[PDB]
Amino acid sequence: AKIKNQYYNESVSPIEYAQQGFKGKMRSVNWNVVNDEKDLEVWNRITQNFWLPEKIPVSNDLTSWRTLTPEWQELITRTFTGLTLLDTIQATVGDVAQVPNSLTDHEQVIYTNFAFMVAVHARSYGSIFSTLCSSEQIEEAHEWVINTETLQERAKALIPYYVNDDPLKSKVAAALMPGFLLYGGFYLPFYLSARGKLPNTSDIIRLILRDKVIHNYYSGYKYQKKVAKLSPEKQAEMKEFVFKLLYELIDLEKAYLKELYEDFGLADDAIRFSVYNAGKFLQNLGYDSPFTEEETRIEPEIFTQ
Amino acid sequence: GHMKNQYYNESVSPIEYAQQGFKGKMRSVNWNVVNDEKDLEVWNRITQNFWLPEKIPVSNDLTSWRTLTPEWQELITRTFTGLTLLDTIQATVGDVAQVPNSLTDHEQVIYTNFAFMVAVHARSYGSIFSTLCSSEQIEEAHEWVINTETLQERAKALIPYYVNDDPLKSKVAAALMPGFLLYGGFYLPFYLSARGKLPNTSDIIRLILRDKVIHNYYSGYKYQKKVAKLSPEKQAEMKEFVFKLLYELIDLEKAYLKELYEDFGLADDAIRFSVYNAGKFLQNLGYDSPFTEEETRIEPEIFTQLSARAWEF
Ligand SMILES: [Ca+2]
Ligand SMILES: [Ca+2]
Repeated sequence: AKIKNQYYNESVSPIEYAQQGFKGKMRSVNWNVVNDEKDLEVWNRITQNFWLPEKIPVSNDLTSWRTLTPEWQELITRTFTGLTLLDTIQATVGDVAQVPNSLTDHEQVIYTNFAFMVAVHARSYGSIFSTLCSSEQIEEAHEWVINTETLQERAKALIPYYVNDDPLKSKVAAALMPGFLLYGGFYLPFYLSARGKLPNTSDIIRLILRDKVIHNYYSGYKYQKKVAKLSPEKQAEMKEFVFKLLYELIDLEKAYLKELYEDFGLADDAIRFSVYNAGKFLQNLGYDSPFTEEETRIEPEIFTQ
Repeated sequence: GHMKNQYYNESVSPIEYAQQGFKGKMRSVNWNVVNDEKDLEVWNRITQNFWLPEKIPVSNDLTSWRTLTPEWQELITRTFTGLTLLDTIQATVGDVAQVPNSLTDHEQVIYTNFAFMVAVHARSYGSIFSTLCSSEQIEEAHEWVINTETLQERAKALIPYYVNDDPLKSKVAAALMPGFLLYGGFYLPFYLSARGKLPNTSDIIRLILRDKVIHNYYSGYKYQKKVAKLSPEKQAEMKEFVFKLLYELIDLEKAYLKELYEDFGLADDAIRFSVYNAGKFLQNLGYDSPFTEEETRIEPEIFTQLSARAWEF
């Protein structure tokens, strides 16, 4: 039938060579023959979307920052340092753990971009702190992060899936992190910018979100590619896993946001913002969202942000 | 008579949390208190050096490409596909493997940048092929890569260090890849551009090298940082390992370059160019080069291409 690229079936990627006990002829990535065109689309978009926090003049936020009380400034520093922890987990553990579970050679390196870009997300919060926060505010937020059990329980929840040996459960975790877990925190800068506070910070948040949306979409796309090849029984087991894990993380997120926002009255609103994105996460894995309009209500000024 | 950052010592990075059996309070990276200022310097340089192959007008090489015989075009496609293999190894295995062996939280994410940028290096050869090569030339070269044992033996040589449990040997491998193993191949575009052929392709190579130089420097810096704290016995054992592995890779590289360039006469020149960089690799790990001037001689027109300085991102 004159099949093209027969060498591909006669060889292995380098990570497969390592996994199989140092066996097989290794092939180079072939960027001229992309097995799944979606991989090329995603590579192009994520690399075109490269940014660094220094491009945004956060120093122009100083005037509005100084109109916030010490308590609001503390809330922001704590919230963002908690987001930094989740991005640190995804950059150093979660996205790199997806590399060896890839379906294609191109996907392997796409996840190296995801890991690096999430590292940029984590670096960005610190860039904001360098401009706006005192040394004491920064240090107290770090001490609060390590000592706040509701925060740590969310940080601990997904790590075993990345380290253990079930690639589909690891993939679900890899979609859950960008698709759900940081939105309760992203609510805060959008609430503030809707009120004229910290506009340049919200520009950074929007650059972070532009990356996160693609990370969630792409991990959900790869999840569906593998799950569709399973038996109906195993597909049913995996759907039950996804829903059980999501509901577990929703409960952990609710407890955390209630503590984080207790003095400010933002938790119930932030939780609806979070759960709206939980529904988007489910849809990106091929499932219907069970959440009601009232459970997911976002006010127009927030949705504008 | 007469009259900071404690949280850091009470916590662990996420990688350390996993390494300890899921134990400990996890800390966020602190980009406001950087334990080793070298990490901030390197983060700033590598991110400011971000590039993509779209930066270079590779189609302007078409006129000179068409003056090359089919045999030269095949040599170029094969050479670059072999480099793509080494970059694929480093992007997906080698630099990723350095993440959990880091001394600092900032180093953990620096190696994610290294892995991604080496993926860009591999992507860039593909962009060149898209512009210059036929689909048949591209497929031929991939077939040749999988079937050429001298190339495979080099690709195989470093992988066990990345997956085995000696972090210092893995670090040596991570410096040897950018510091040494691709230079015998980079000789070819520089040879061509010194003669007016494929000048834009050599601009891509110089963007790749600007990254590789830092990857080798930084891995050698971290190697020295760890080794300096070890016993005299262990330091001497590691020096012996570095020289033993380097000499083994030099022998594999000589056999490969002799095969790769056998019809063209370039192997003896490319080998000296390679060994010159072997000496630089040793210096970046704190050792003296044992190689002679004759063993490392590079002609001026080639050295100019190697040394020249490398739309916004
Ligand atoms: Ca409220
Ligand atoms: Ca010669």
